[PDB]
Amino acid sequence: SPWRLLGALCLQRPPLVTKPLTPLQEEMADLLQQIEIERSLYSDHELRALDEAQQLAKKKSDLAQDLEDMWEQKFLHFKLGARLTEADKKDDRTSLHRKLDRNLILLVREKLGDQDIWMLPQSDWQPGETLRQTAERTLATLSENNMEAKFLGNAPCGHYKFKFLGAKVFFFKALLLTGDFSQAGKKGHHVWVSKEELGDYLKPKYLAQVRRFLLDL
Amino acid sequence: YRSKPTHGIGRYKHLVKAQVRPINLGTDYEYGVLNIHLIAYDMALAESYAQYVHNLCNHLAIKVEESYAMPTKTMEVLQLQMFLDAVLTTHERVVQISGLSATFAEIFLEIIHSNLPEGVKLSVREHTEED
Amino acid sequence: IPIEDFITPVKFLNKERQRPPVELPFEESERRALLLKRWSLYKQREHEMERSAIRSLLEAQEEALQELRLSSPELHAEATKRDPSLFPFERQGPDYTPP
Amino acid sequence: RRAAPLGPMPNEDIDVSDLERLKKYRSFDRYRRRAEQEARKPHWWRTYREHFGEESGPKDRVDIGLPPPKVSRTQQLLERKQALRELRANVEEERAARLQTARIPLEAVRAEWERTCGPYHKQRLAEYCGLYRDLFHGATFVPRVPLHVAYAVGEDDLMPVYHGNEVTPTEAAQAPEVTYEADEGSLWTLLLTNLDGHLLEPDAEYVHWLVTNIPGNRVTEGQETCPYLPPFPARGSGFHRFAFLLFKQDKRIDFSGDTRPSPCYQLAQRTFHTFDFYKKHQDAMTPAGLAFFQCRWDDS
Repeated sequence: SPWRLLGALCLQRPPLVTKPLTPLQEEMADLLQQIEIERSLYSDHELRALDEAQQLAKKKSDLAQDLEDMWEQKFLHFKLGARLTEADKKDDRTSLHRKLDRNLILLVREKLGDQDIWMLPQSDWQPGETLRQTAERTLATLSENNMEAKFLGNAPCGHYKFKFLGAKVFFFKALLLTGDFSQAGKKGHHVWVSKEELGDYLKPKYLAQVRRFLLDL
Repeated sequence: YRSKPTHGIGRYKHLVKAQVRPINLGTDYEYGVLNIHLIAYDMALAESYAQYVHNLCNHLAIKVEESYAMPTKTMEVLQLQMFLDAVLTTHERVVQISGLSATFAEIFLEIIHSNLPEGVKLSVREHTEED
Repeated sequence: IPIEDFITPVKFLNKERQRPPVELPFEESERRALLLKRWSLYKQREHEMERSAIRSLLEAQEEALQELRLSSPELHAEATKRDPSLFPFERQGPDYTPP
Repeated sequence: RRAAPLGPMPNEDIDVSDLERLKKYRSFDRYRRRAEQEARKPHWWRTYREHFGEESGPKDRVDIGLPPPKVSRTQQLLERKQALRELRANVEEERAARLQTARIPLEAVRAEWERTCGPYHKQRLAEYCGLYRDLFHGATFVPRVPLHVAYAVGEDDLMPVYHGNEVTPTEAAQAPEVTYEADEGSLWTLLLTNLDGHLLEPDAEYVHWLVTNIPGNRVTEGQETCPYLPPFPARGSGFHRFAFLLFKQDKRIDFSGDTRPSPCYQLAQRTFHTFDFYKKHQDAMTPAGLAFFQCRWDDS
């Protein structure tokens, strides 16, 4: 009973920008905005708006507006970073900067002698090396990058057997903190992929059930 | 009555009991007293995700002991260009979960970080804290 | 020395005369009622989809753990301890505008 | 000296180790429910039910019925599901329900109660006033056929006799009218008995009004045996109960032993046991409808 031990690691890119709302969540947001402005007792800007507005008319027959103006023009003076840094490029599925709203995962192309392999990153783990250690080592090595990767625990995510011999693919979770990628134009073909892309780009069934422990969001 | 076959029908107090250490055994790993610090800027927002964490934790069969609110840190920010004074308010809630295992941790973390609201900060620690 | 912020501020005492009035038509009232009921339904569905998600996840976890334990026991010895990495975990929520 | 507990000990089943992981009764109400659930089960120790006369407890019923109406369930289930779909999806009913304005159409409820569930309520209401013990003595008949008995108190005024209602001897000074529905192949026998109030013989009753051989709904056309006698309770003894019974007969039956003189004022002439009567005609007679009223002394 020979066991060929192969680790594998699911790479998690943290979602950066917030996602937009469903039409219903919009309607609900409206409702809550209205009711929350309703239950609200006085305001400083509003006390000093209304009391002053009513006192000035009384001084004439016998501020809030300036604030509003300054606020409006100062809000218009401020230019904000675009939410879509991906669909303007629209092409790179290989860019790490691509999807700000979603979670992304790393994927590589490998053609070996007897096999055409599309690899969600795969590590060959020596029985002496801990699953952990091999995961991390192959991670930092293969991508040729400086990666601060926050791993959740010493517990492995999912396990898959391609049996000839018998051989195991052990999957793990890495939450990426700060990537520093050396030579983005190096020939190893790596793809930065969302959920919808992970569905399509994954040929094997071992990976097709790796999208099963995927976190949808 | 002691002699009768029915002695102790009335017996109750063992049913309701009216009267720390993490356990790492290497297989069954019980990590006691995990402290979760939610640091958020909005009272409504902090309440929302605190409440959500607690609510979920109840469903997960994970024990929650003490959910309390830590003292508000008010940072008065002097804006230096001419002076501007904007009073600001940081809010902190605490959810203390008394027990956990490695696998339910793995699970827990996902739901936590994924469901994080906009402008919500998370800190997981151990029970030694002082107030 | 615990002091919570749950206290209603003394500043808000006499300022209370600003926002008394509320009146609703049957149109707005019904508009909010319908949206409310629809909301409760919606949430009940959504919790179910997330619970389904995490449950399926943990089922994948079970398959995993069982396979890895049965094949190699050294891995049931390795993987079951929760490592020192989880102690100082800091995650920060999504922003509105990126860098 | 300890004895050995006999079978189950009430809390034995729950695991006291690690009390935190057992679910709790958060509600006083849940506790209440579980409590009554327990109080209804037959425990192996001396209990309240045992000493307080549960009316024999378990009894194996002699059921003389009119056989249970034959129905296919899938049809009912589907038609009901659809009726619910039609009823719920209407915005009228939702708008009306939210604002607390709706009315339930009592007459239609009476129609459905009559059609389905009512005949079962009849059984236990008769059981309540013990219309079984004194008449059929062990036996339960389920009241399959609807029976409407009514006394005319004026030109425009109709007094209904519902099972269990209180009526005055004044309104019972006249003969009643009866409504139930059958085509004509039909053969019927109707009876009005006074179940208590027999002065000489505690276990005997007074047949008041007895009718035989009735086609369909025609009461005037049935041969009458005992002409109608107004209820004659005693000033002291309160609240007698009067039973209206219906029987189906197969072949027209004539019985001379039961025949009474036409004016028939004498009391000893009317002496009755539903038991013996039903023994006589048993094979041809199946008990059908039941309606009873409770009456106490009055000026008349």
